[PDB]
Amino acid sequence: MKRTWQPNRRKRAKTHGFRARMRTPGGRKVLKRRRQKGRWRLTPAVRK
Amino acid sequence: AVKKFKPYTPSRRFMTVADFSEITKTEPEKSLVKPLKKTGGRNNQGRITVRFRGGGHKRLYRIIDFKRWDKVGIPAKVAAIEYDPNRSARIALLHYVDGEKRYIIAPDGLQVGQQVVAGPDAPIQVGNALPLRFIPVGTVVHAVELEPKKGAKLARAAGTSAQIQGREGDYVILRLPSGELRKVHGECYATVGAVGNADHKNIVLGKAGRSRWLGRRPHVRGAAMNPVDHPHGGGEGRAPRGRPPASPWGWQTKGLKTRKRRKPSSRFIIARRKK
RNA sequence: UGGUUCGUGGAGCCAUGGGGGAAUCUGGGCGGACCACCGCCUAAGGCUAAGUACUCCGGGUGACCGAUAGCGCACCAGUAC
RNA sequence: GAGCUAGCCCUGGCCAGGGUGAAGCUGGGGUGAGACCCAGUGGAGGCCCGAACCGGUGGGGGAUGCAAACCCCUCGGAUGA
RNA sequence: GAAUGCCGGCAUGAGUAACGAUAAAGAGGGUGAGAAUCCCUCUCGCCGUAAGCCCAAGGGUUCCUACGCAAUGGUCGUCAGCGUAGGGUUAGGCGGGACCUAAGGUGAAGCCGAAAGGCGUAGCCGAAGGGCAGCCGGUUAAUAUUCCGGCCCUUCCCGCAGGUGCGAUGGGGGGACGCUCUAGGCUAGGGGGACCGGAGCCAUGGACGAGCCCGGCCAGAAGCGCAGGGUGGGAGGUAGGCAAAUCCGCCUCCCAACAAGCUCUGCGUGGUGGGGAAGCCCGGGUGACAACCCCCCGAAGCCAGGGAGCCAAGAAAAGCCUCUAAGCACAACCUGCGGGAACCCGUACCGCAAACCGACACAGGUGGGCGGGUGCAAGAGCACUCAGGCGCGCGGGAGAACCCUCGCCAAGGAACUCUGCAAGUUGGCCCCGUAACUUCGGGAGAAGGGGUGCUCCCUGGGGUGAUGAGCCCCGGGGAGCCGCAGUGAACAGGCUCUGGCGACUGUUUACCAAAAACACAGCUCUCUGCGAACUCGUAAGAGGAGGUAUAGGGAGCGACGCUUGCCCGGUGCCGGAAGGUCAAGGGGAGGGGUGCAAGCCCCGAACCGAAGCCCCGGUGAACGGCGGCCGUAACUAUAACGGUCCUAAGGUAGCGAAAUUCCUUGUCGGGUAAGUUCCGACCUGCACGAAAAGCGUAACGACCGGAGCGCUGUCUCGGCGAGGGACCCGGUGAAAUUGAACUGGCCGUGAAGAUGCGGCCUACCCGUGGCAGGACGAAAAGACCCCGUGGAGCUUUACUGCAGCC
RNA sequence: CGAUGUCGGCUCGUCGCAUCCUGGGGCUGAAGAAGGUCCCAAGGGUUGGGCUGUUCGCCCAUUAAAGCGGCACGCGAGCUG
RNA sequence: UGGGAGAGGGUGGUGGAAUUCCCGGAGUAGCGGUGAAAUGCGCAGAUACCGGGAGGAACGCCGAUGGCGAAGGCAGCCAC
RNA sequence: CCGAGGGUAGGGCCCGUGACUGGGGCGAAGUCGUAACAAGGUAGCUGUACCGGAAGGUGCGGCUGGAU
Ligand SMILES: CC[C@H]1OC(=O)[C@H](C)C(=O)[C@H](C)[C@@H](O[C@@H]2O[C@H](C)C[C@H](N(C)C)[C@H]2O)[C@@H](C)C[C@@H](C)C(=O)/C=C/[C@]1(C)O
Ligand SMILES: [K+]
Ligand SMILES: [Mg+2]
Ligand SMILES: [Mg+2]
Ligand SMILES: [Mg+2]
Ligand SMILES: [Mg+2]
Ligand SMILES: [Mg+2]
Ligand SMILES: [Mg+2]
Ligand SMILES: [Mg+2]
Ligand SMILES: [Mg+2]
Ligand SMILES: [Mg+2]
Ligand SMILES: [Mg+2]
Ligand SMILES: [Mg+2]
Ligand SMILES: [Mg+2]
Ligand SMILES: [Mg+2]
Ligand SMILES: [Mg+2]
Ligand SMILES: [Mg+2]
Ligand SMILES: [Mg+2]
Ligand SMILES: [Mg+2]
Ligand SMILES: [Mg+2]
Ligand SMILES: [Mg+2]
Ligand SMILES: [Mg+2]
Ligand SMILES: [Mg+2]
Ligand SMILES: [Mg+2]
Ligand SMILES: [Mg+2]
Ligand SMILES: [Mg+2]
Ligand SMILES: [Mg+2]
Ligand SMILES: [Mg+2]
Ligand SMILES: [Mg+2]
Ligand SMILES: [Mg+2]
Ligand SMILES: [Mg+2]
Ligand SMILES: [Mg+2]
Ligand SMILES: [Mg+2]
Ligand SMILES: [Mg+2]
Ligand SMILES: [Mg+2]
Ligand SMILES: [Mg+2]
Ligand SMILES: [Mg+2]
Ligand SMILES: [Mg+2]
Ligand SMILES: [Mg+2]
Ligand SMILES: [Mg+2]
Ligand SMILES: [Mg+2]
Ligand SMILES: [Mg+2]
Ligand SMILES: [Mg+2]
Ligand SMILES: [Mg+2]
Ligand SMILES: [Mg+2]
Ligand SMILES: [Mg+2]
Ligand SMILES: [Mg+2]
Ligand SMILES: [Mg+2]
Ligand SMILES: [Mg+2]
Ligand SMILES: [Mg+2]
Ligand SMILES: [Mg+2]
Ligand SMILES: [Mg+2]
Ligand SMILES: [Mg+2]
Ligand SMILES: [Mg+2]
Ligand SMILES: [Mg+2]
Ligand SMILES: [Mg+2]
Ligand SMILES: [Mg+2]
Ligand SMILES: [Mg+2]
Ligand SMILES: [Mg+2]
Ligand SMILES: [Mg+2]
Ligand SMILES: [Mg+2]
Ligand SMILES: [Mg+2]
Ligand SMILES: [Mg+2]
Ligand SMILES: [Mg+2]
Ligand SMILES: [Mg+2]
Ligand SMILES: [Mg+2]
Ligand SMILES: [Mg+2]
Ligand SMILES: [Mg+2]
Ligand SMILES: [Mg+2]
Ligand SMILES: [Mg+2]
Ligand SMILES: [Mg+2]
Ligand SMILES: [Mg+2]
Ligand SMILES: [Mg+2]
Ligand SMILES: [Mg+2]
Ligand SMILES: [Mg+2]
Ligand SMILES: [Mg+2]
Ligand SMILES: [Mg+2]
Ligand SMILES: [Mg+2]
Ligand SMILES: [Mg+2]
Ligand SMILES: [Mg+2]
Ligand SMILES: [Mg+2]
Ligand SMILES: [Mg+2]
Ligand SMILES: [Mg+2]
Ligand SMILES: [Mg+2]
Ligand SMILES: [Mg+2]
Ligand SMILES: [Mg+2]
Ligand SMILES: [Mg+2]
Ligand SMILES: [Mg+2]
Ligand SMILES: [Mg+2]
Ligand SMILES: [Mg+2]
Ligand SMILES: [Mg+2]
Ligand SMILES: [Mg+2]
Ligand SMILES: [Mg+2]
Ligand SMILES: [Mg+2]
Ligand SMILES: [Mg+2]
Ligand SMILES: [Mg+2]
Ligand SMILES: [Mg+2]
Ligand SMILES: [Mg+2]
Ligand SMILES: [Mg+2]
Ligand SMILES: [Mg+2]
Ligand SMILES: [Mg+2]
Ligand SMILES: [Mg+2]
Ligand SMILES: [Mg+2]
Ligand SMILES: [Mg+2]
Ligand SMILES: [Mg+2]
Ligand SMILES: [Mg+2]
Ligand SMILES: [Mg+2]
Ligand SMILES: [Mg+2]
Ligand SMILES: [Mg+2]
Ligand SMILES: [Mg+2]
Ligand SMILES: [Mg+2]
Ligand SMILES: [Mg+2]
Ligand SMILES: [Mg+2]
Ligand SMILES: [Mg+2]
Ligand SMILES: [Mg+2]
Ligand SMILES: [Mg+2]
Ligand SMILES: [Mg+2]
Ligand SMILES: [Mg+2]
Ligand SMILES: [Mg+2]
Ligand SMILES: [Mg+2]
Ligand SMILES: [Mg+2]
Ligand SMILES: [Mg+2]
Ligand SMILES: [Mg+2]
Ligand SMILES: [Mg+2]
Ligand SMILES: [Mg+2]
Ligand SMILES: [Mg+2]
Ligand SMILES: [Mg+2]
Ligand SMILES: [Mg+2]
Ligand SMILES: [Mg+2]
Ligand SMILES: [Mg+2]
Ligand SMILES: [Mg+2]
Ligand SMILES: [Mg+2]
Ligand SMILES: [Mg+2]
Ligand SMILES: [Mg+2]
Ligand SMILES: [Mg+2]
Ligand SMILES: [Mg+2]
Ligand SMILES: [Mg+2]
Ligand SMILES: [Mg+2]
Ligand SMILES: [Mg+2]
Ligand SMILES: [Mg+2]
Ligand SMILES: [Mg+2]
Ligand SMILES: [Mg+2]
Ligand SMILES: [Mg+2]
Ligand SMILES: [Mg+2]
Ligand SMILES: [Mg+2]
Ligand SMILES: [Mg+2]
Ligand SMILES: [Mg+2]
Ligand SMILES: [Mg+2]
Ligand SMILES: [Mg+2]
Ligand SMILES: [Mg+2]
Ligand SMILES: [Mg+2]
Ligand SMILES: [Mg+2]
Ligand SMILES: [Mg+2]
Ligand SMILES: [Mg+2]
Ligand SMILES: [Mg+2]
Ligand SMILES: [Mg+2]
Ligand SMILES: [Mg+2]
Ligand SMILES: [Mg+2]
Ligand SMILES: [Mg+2]
Ligand SMILES: [Mg+2]
Ligand SMILES: [Mg+2]
Ligand SMILES: [Mg+2]
Ligand SMILES: [Mg+2]
Ligand SMILES: [Mg+2]
Ligand SMILES: [Mg+2]
Ligand SMILES: [Mg+2]
Ligand SMILES: [Mg+2]
Ligand SMILES: [Mg+2]
Ligand SMILES: [Mg+2]
Ligand SMILES: [Mg+2]
Ligand SMILES: [Mg+2]
Ligand SMILES: [Mg+2]
Ligand SMILES: [Mg+2]
Ligand SMILES: [Mg+2]
Ligand SMILES: [Mg+2]
Ligand SMILES: [Mg+2]
Ligand SMILES: [Mg+2]
Ligand SMILES: [Mg+2]
Ligand SMILES: [Mg+2]
Ligand SMILES: [Mg+2]
Ligand SMILES: [Mg+2]
Ligand SMILES: [Mg+2]
Ligand SMILES: [Mg+2]
Ligand SMILES: [Mg+2]
Ligand SMILES: [Mg+2]
Ligand SMILES: [Mg+2]
Ligand SMILES: [Mg+2]
Ligand SMILES: [Mg+2]
Ligand SMILES: [Mg+2]
Ligand SMILES: [Mg+2]
Ligand SMILES: [Mg+2]
Ligand SMILES: [Mg+2]
Ligand SMILES: [Mg+2]
Ligand SMILES: [Mg+2]
Ligand SMILES: [Mg+2]
Ligand SMILES: [Mg+2]
Ligand SMILES: [Mg+2]
Ligand SMILES: [Mg+2]
Ligand SMILES: [Mg+2]
Ligand SMILES: [Mg+2]
Ligand SMILES: [Mg+2]
Ligand SMILES: [Mg+2]
Ligand SMILES: [Mg+2]
Ligand SMILES: [Mg+2]
Ligand SMILES: [Mg+2]
Ligand SMILES: [Mg+2]
Ligand SMILES: [Mg+2]
Ligand SMILES: [Mg+2]
Ligand SMILES: [Mg+2]
Ligand SMILES: [Mg+2]
Ligand SMILES: [Mg+2]
Ligand SMILES: [Mg+2]
Ligand SMILES: [Mg+2]
Ligand SMILES: [Mg+2]
Ligand SMILES: [Mg+2]
Ligand SMILES: [Mg+2]
Ligand SMILES: [Mg+2]
Ligand SMILES: [Mg+2]
Ligand SMILES: [Mg+2]
Ligand SMILES: [Mg+2]
Ligand SMILES: [Mg+2]
Ligand SMILES: [Mg+2]
Ligand SMILES: [Mg+2]
Ligand SMILES: [Mg+2]
Ligand SMILES: [Mg+2]
Ligand SMILES: [Mg+2]
Ligand SMILES: [Mg+2]
Ligand SMILES: [Mg+2]
Ligand SMILES: [Mg+2]
Ligand SMILES: [Mg+2]
Ligand SMILES: [Mg+2]
Ligand SMILES: [Mg+2]
Ligand SMILES: [Mg+2]
Ligand SMILES: [Mg+2]
Ligand SMILES: [Mg+2]
Ligand SMILES: [Mg+2]
Ligand SMILES: [Mg+2]
Ligand SMILES: [Mg+2]
Ligand SMILES: [Mg+2]
Ligand SMILES: [Mg+2]
Ligand SMILES: [Mg+2]
Ligand SMILES: [Mg+2]
Ligand SMILES: [Mg+2]
Ligand SMILES: [Mg+2]
Ligand SMILES: [Mg+2]
Ligand SMILES: [Mg+2]
Ligand SMILES: [Mg+2]
Ligand SMILES: [Mg+2]
Ligand SMILES: [Mg+2]
Ligand SMILES: [Mg+2]
Ligand SMILES: [Mg+2]
Ligand SMILES: [Mg+2]
Ligand SMILES: [Mg+2]
């Protein structure tokens, strides 16, 4: 049957992408935390 | 005037449509329309604030002239009468001797090819607009401004009409389509005649699908829902309301007056509504 | 109404959202309602080091651990998944 | 977190084939004029049968499955909410 | 040593289940250390509105070549979507950007919010919508509308020529639109040919034939031809299109109005460039100087912005044309010609799947286009087949029970069972024929029948063409042949009678309920006069609605027919400038503290003083409610009738053992040999009742009752047969569970159901196929039930607060 | 209660005897035939149907008879629902 | 052809009397109702009187034993 | 070929009959009222509508077959 993950490159970068996190205080804290934890990528990969 | 159908389908049994006999032009004026953004009942937050809206036929807005006092003394010919899907009335396309074109809502008795004019000097003939203080007492009238230069507000639905009962001071007394007696300033314009397409109220939708075309989505009874949704929710089996009939938000819906007590307009309303 | 040990208490003091609204030392605030005497202090402008806090960083030192412990990671770990 | 799902908004796309034969118009009859009748024409409809497509009625299988909802036979709608 | 402990490791089940669609295989040759599995050939089978081919998304080298086989591949492996390495994606025209606007997002101005932030006209961003220039063929191991060939085209810059009042983010035109049906003429695509071209063929009884088999095109600028789209021409006035305007708009006058002319597309032809089969050789050569023609069928595509009818009345903006403002008319724009210039990104490959989403090479899920032919009335249906693609990554045997899927059956025919569940029957088309009842549409495919193949003869109308031949589509008639049987195969309703419920088509518990539940047209109540009510928000702001009482919100009822009675005492709501109570505040009788005192400070009665409540009314399609006991008629029985008590008023019509009846299978009738169900009736209605509607109602229903016909393996009552498993051999090889085990019956005993204790009895050791009575067998710290001063949802005239409103 | 699956039906039995039938008896208000009652006896047998989920019961047609009860109201790692 | 009477019909308009309600004024102890009462209405200001406003229905006098129409039936006034 | 008739299916008309149900007629001395005949104690009658144990009442319109 149809399952929940239906990848969509445009949906991905506009929902979780870098420019989306910088527009709200909550997204900026994500990146702040994610940087503070030393995460290798702050933001999901999507091939544009 | 209201056409029926043969019962060749279960819905065609009772569905009735308008006769459209007074329409003389089947396409709008390209310069007098602009797209009408359907809301679906949702507001600038994206939140349903009116329930059961949406999904109806695509529509274009016909720009109507609810001022009329723009062009005092400039006659115009009634060029056509058209369908408007945004109101119950029909609309009248006017070719002004200016070369200007505009829509008005088409009153009853209007005929294509006649002439209309607006202003104090205007004769009291169907289609003409005047400030109320110049219209004789007892005239039936529509498209009444509620305040000078603010736009025709009252008596715009199909077949509605207002009557000038009398005058005092700068104000005139109208009986509204609701039977209310109200003072309106004498400078307020209005158009003589009643609104046309009076048979609009004898239309039988005939089937569920016709409400959907008009954008009316299905209305669900509070008695069909659950306590979390509505004061009439729950019950084992059917259940009477078992409390004063309330809306979804809990205010009583059987007689509870909702007009604000200290409203400045109350000084201008002579008598509350009719039946 | 907030602060104070003070929860309306005899409830002052400090602060202020609303209404009323002065005076320039013979002016004004305070000493736990208030009143008198005796006293303390000069509101409605500002700045001010040091002694105090903390450890991302660098050292030194352990009756601290010794690879299931010690940091999640002694190793290409915020990785693989 | 509405890439699932629910609703709405914008803009696109899809629905083989067959059946029934509304109003209307035409012609004839009829009448004072009519209503009305008959025939042809027409092609209406949350109309009928049935693929695609959308469903999931009944039974059987499956039950450490092919599958954390599947398979087979049967069945509903299929120009419309 | 235990925590259903945590982490790791290793056992049991066990050589057990399984190895992922029952579309299917066999042989020969080859490669290699090794072969059912890799390569090659022949044979067979499977898909073919796909299981074939293009496109998009997503994936991200998986593509091509070489060399490999540890692991990955459910077996094998010499092979691979694996490992190593090398190679591969080429654009002014294809798609996206350097263009446009959609919802929406953002956001100068501006508004709002303790902070963070929220809004917001213009503007800007935003596409699979608008707009915009490339078609055929060739080439590579791997890319091609991209390289190459031929023939075409666009935009920018500059120049020359000619023309013109040039000029814009401003005005106007245009762009610009629905659904259903659809004309004319074409094309795509297909069928046939006695004609054109073609390597060969004569088998096995016949055929050298009008024989068999293969093929008979594609693209193409200007011009021309056919078919269509768009389009009035001139002048005068002008006050409107937020400046101007010769444009547009309006009015008047002339000329032309199914045309023509002008303009734009489609198709055809077209210089020219291509392509070119079976067969036979070794992807290639040949065939070949290949031929490249006539006839017919013909779109849902094209001309197209075509036409008609209809109601629910069907985006925007740029490109483009025109109009003029500054400005400028040595310019600038238009037309034509010429040269010059023309950037960024994607392009491999899979793409209904082994490469995407499902942890898997997973029977599931995934949008667009093309999708051949013959027959069955049509068709994308069904069967078979082209092109193309596969035989599903374990096999070999056997021929047990039992299981699944399938075929048939004597006599009977629902006797089965909760139930005809399941499976039969029926089955398409044509013709005949078709009831109650009805809202006149229908019920209706009601029911029930008859026809259906093939051959020969005669015959009618239609499209094409031309009016004929031929081709093709519809028939009418006559005489025959064959079989058990002619929609001979596949696909394709069993029917009727009568109840309940719901009018109806729809909707729903994704993943145990599709229903009588929700919705639904329609009905009534009530609120709302517009800065509406109402809703979301602290707000600003939005929705309501660019609507205005024939409108909008809320509530109940639920097509339609006939109807909807009485009670306003209680609660709700509506009304009531009096009266009562009423907080802050006003007032200040009169006390009190302190001070030598003027004074300072504290408390305080009357009296005025809102909404709310009290109080007087109204109000049921507002919350709701609608009696008891006793007596009475010339047989008996029963009470039309009377008495009295109580209430706010005492249940009207209609219906009733009912989706409601406890007693209960009430009683009587019908149906049956027999009827706790069913239908019809009666009424002592435990405990119907009139918009939580009452009683009916044609039509409708994968709803739920009862009955009949038909027909059956449901059954009496079972039997045989088919395949796929089970079984045996070779390959790979799990699982939950498991204190340890050397683990029998009975009668007892034991925490009350003992393999384990007592007594007796039975019993050599170990397995395989089977069946399920026990191991209080496994699974899930029982959902029931209780307990906890556990928790959560929900309610209200429980308590106390809050928003909101007054 | 860190689970002993609960009615009835089907299938499959097996047991007890307070015996429904068949066999053997005594008493009889047993003439005969056919019954009533008690004693002995568990080897075998103990039907098909209509209604209801039904166990039970009632009815129809038969019969030698249409027995009662136990086995976790025998039997869901055997089926039904 | 020339005339005549008539509430004959239909359409559209339009006048006053009165009743009822609402507003205002002035004013107070009851009104109304019957055979007699009572319900009802009224100090929350009724009835009676004046002013104004809203609405519907029927046409007083003329009217007669009259006129018109096929019958049912048709009556303020004006026009077609 | 036709064909008596047999068989299948579906209609129409008439007759008998049916739990129960609706009124009707008739029946020496039942119960309840008193609607009509006098103005019958509310003049009666009438078509229709609603209502009520019952005769009846009432609304609208009509007739005199109505008394003074
Ligand atoms: C569809 C397959 C599943 O089985 C079921 O759904 C069948 C219908 C069940 O009933 C299962 C066995 C449930 O078990 C019963 O739960 C009852 C309250 C108590 C029963 N017990 C004697 C008293 C007990 O047997 C369940 C609670 C246990 C599940 C989780 C389980 O262990 C396995 C479930 C399955 C196999 O996936
Ligand atoms: K319970
Ligand atoms: Mg998706
Ligand atoms: Mg994307
Ligand atoms: Mg995308
Ligand atoms: Mg997206
Ligand atoms: Mg995105
Ligand atoms: Mg790094
Ligand atoms: Mg992130
Ligand atoms: Mg109709
Ligand atoms: Mg019709
Ligand atoms: Mg009209
Ligand atoms: Mg438009
Ligand atoms: Mg526009
Ligand atoms: Mg809405
Ligand atoms: Mg918005
Ligand atoms: Mg937002
Ligand atoms: Mg709403
Ligand atoms: Mg209209
Ligand atoms: Mg006004
Ligand atoms: Mg609409
Ligand atoms: Mg509803
Ligand atoms: Mg409910
Ligand atoms: Mg909720
Ligand atoms: Mg609630
Ligand atoms: Mg409730
Ligand atoms: Mg509910
Ligand atoms: Mg309920
Ligand atoms: Mg109930
Ligand atoms: Mg409920
Ligand atoms: Mg209720
Ligand atoms: Mg209740
Ligand atoms: Mg309530
Ligand atoms: Mg409110
Ligand atoms: Mg009002
Ligand atoms: Mg204290
Ligand atoms: Mg204090
Ligand atoms: Mg204090
Ligand atoms: Mg001084
Ligand atoms: Mg001093
Ligand atoms: Mg001082
Ligand atoms: Mg101070
Ligand atoms: Mg002090
Ligand atoms: Mg002090
Ligand atoms: Mg002190
Ligand atoms: Mg001090
Ligand atoms: Mg100072
Ligand atoms: Mg310091
Ligand atoms: Mg310091
Ligand atoms: Mg260090
Ligand atoms: Mg050490
Ligand atoms: Mg370690
Ligand atoms: Mg350690
Ligand atoms: Mg650290
Ligand atoms: Mg580690
Ligand atoms: Mg990571
Ligand atoms: Mg790693
Ligand atoms: Mg969505
Ligand atoms: Mg999505
Ligand atoms: Mg369709
Ligand atoms: Mg026809
Ligand atoms: Mg249909
Ligand atoms: Mg299914
Ligand atoms: Mg589904
Ligand atoms: Mg079935
Ligand atoms: Mg399952
Ligand atoms: Mg399936
Ligand atoms: Mg199927
Ligand atoms: Mg169908
Ligand atoms: Mg269809
Ligand atoms: Mg221990
Ligand atoms: Mg464990
Ligand atoms: Mg533990
Ligand atoms: Mg562990
Ligand atoms: Mg572990
Ligand atoms: Mg071991
Ligand atoms: Mg093992
Ligand atoms: Mg082992
Ligand atoms: Mg082992
Ligand atoms: Mg075993
Ligand atoms: Mg297994
Ligand atoms: Mg398998
Ligand atoms: Mg072979
Ligand atoms: Mg090798
Ligand atoms: Mg091999
Ligand atoms: Mg090998
Ligand atoms: Mg095919
Ligand atoms: Mg991947
Ligand atoms: Mg490639
Ligand atoms: Mg190697
Ligand atoms: Mg390997
Ligand atoms: Mg290997
Ligand atoms: Mg090897
Ligand atoms: Mg492997
Ligand atoms: Mg292997
Ligand atoms: Mg595998
Ligand atoms: Mg490549
Ligand atoms: Mg590349
Ligand atoms: Mg090129
Ligand atoms: Mg492309
Ligand atoms: Mg550029
Ligand atoms: Mg833009
Ligand atoms: Mg914003
Ligand atoms: Mg954007
Ligand atoms: Mg685009
Ligand atoms: Mg081209
Ligand atoms: Mg090469
Ligand atoms: Mg020019
Ligand atoms: Mg110009
Ligand atoms: Mg321009
Ligand atoms: Mg469009
Ligand atoms: Mg339509
Ligand atoms: Mg072509
Ligand atoms: Mg063909
Ligand atoms: Mg051949
Ligand atoms: Mg044209
Ligand atoms: Mg060739
Ligand atoms: Mg050659
Ligand atoms: Mg058109
Ligand atoms: Mg726009
Ligand atoms: Mg110059
Ligand atoms: Mg650039
Ligand atoms: Mg690039
Ligand atoms: Mg490429
Ligand atoms: Mg592949
Ligand atoms: Mg491909
Ligand atoms: Mg698929
Ligand atoms: Mg596809
Ligand atoms: Mg596989
Ligand atoms: Mg798959
Ligand atoms: Mg094909
Ligand atoms: Mg067919
Ligand atoms: Mg397959
Ligand atoms: Mg396989
Ligand atoms: Mg085998
Ligand atoms: Mg064997
Ligand atoms: Mg046979
Ligand atoms: Mg046979
Ligand atoms: Mg048989
Ligand atoms: Mg039978
Ligand atoms: Mg039979
Ligand atoms: Mg059965
Ligand atoms: Mg039964
Ligand atoms: Mg049944
Ligand atoms: Mg069959
Ligand atoms: Mg068939
Ligand atoms: Mg009929
Ligand atoms: Mg038939
Ligand atoms: Mg037949
Ligand atoms: Mg034959
Ligand atoms: Mg022709
Ligand atoms: Mg046969
Ligand atoms: Mg069928
Ligand atoms: Mg029933
Ligand atoms: Mg339904
Ligand atoms: Mg109905
Ligand atoms: Mg109904
Ligand atoms: Mg319904
Ligand atoms: Mg469900
Ligand atoms: Mg569920
Ligand atoms: Mg689920
Ligand atoms: Mg189910
Ligand atoms: Mg359900
Ligand atoms: Mg359903
Ligand atoms: Mg529902
Ligand atoms: Mg109704
Ligand atoms: Mg709110
Ligand atoms: Mg608004
Ligand atoms: Mg708006
Ligand atoms: Mg409903
Ligand atoms: Mg309902
Ligand atoms: Mg009826
Ligand atoms: Mg009441
Ligand atoms: Mg009340
Ligand atoms: Mg009351
Ligand atoms: Mg205050
Ligand atoms: Mg003193
Ligand atoms: Mg008050
Ligand atoms: Mg009550
Ligand atoms: Mg009752
Ligand atoms: Mg009653
Ligand atoms: Mg009644
Ligand atoms: Mg009953
Ligand atoms: Mg009941
Ligand atoms: Mg009963
Ligand atoms: Mg019972
Ligand atoms: Mg009975
Ligand atoms: Mg009987
Ligand atoms: Mg019954
Ligand atoms: Mg009874
Ligand atoms: Mg009821
Ligand atoms: Mg109710
Ligand atoms: Mg109810
Ligand atoms: Mg009923
Ligand atoms: Mg019915
Ligand atoms: Mg009916
Ligand atoms: Mg249905
Ligand atoms: Mg159904
Ligand atoms: Mg069988
Ligand atoms: Mg077999
Ligand atoms: Mg292996
Ligand atoms: Mg041991
Ligand atoms: Mg041992
Ligand atoms: Mg015991
Ligand atoms: Mg024992
Ligand atoms: Mg033992
Ligand atoms: Mg022992
Ligand atoms: Mg012992
Ligand atoms: Mg022992
Ligand atoms: Mg023994
Ligand atoms: Mg074995
Ligand atoms: Mg075994
Ligand atoms: Mg066992
Ligand atoms: Mg067991
Ligand atoms: Mg636990
Ligand atoms: Mg527990
Ligand atoms: Mg549990
Ligand atoms: Mg539970
Ligand atoms: Mg308990
Ligand atoms: Mg407690
Ligand atoms: Mg306790
Ligand atoms: Mg608690
Ligand atoms: Mg709680
Ligand atoms: Mg238990
Ligand atoms: Mg356990
Ligand atoms: Mg357990
Ligand atoms: Mg257990
Ligand atoms: Mg015997
Ligand atoms: Mg004896
Ligand atoms: Mg004897
Ligand atoms: Mg025996
Ligand atoms: Mg029974
Ligand atoms: Mg029992
Ligand atoms: Mg019983
Ligand atoms: Mg005997
Ligand atoms: Mg028991
Ligand atoms: Mg049991
Ligand atoms: Mg059992
Ligand atoms: Mg079971
Ligand atoms: Mg059982
Ligand atoms: Mg078990
Ligand atoms: Mg068992
Ligand atoms: Mg059940
Ligand atoms: Mg007074
Ligand atoms: Mg015979
Ligand atoms: Mg009388
Ligand atoms: Mg009398
Ligand atoms: Mg009388
Ligand atoms: Mg008399
Ligand atoms: Mg009575
Ligand atoms: Mg009465
Ligand atoms: Mg009368
Ligand atoms: Mg008389």
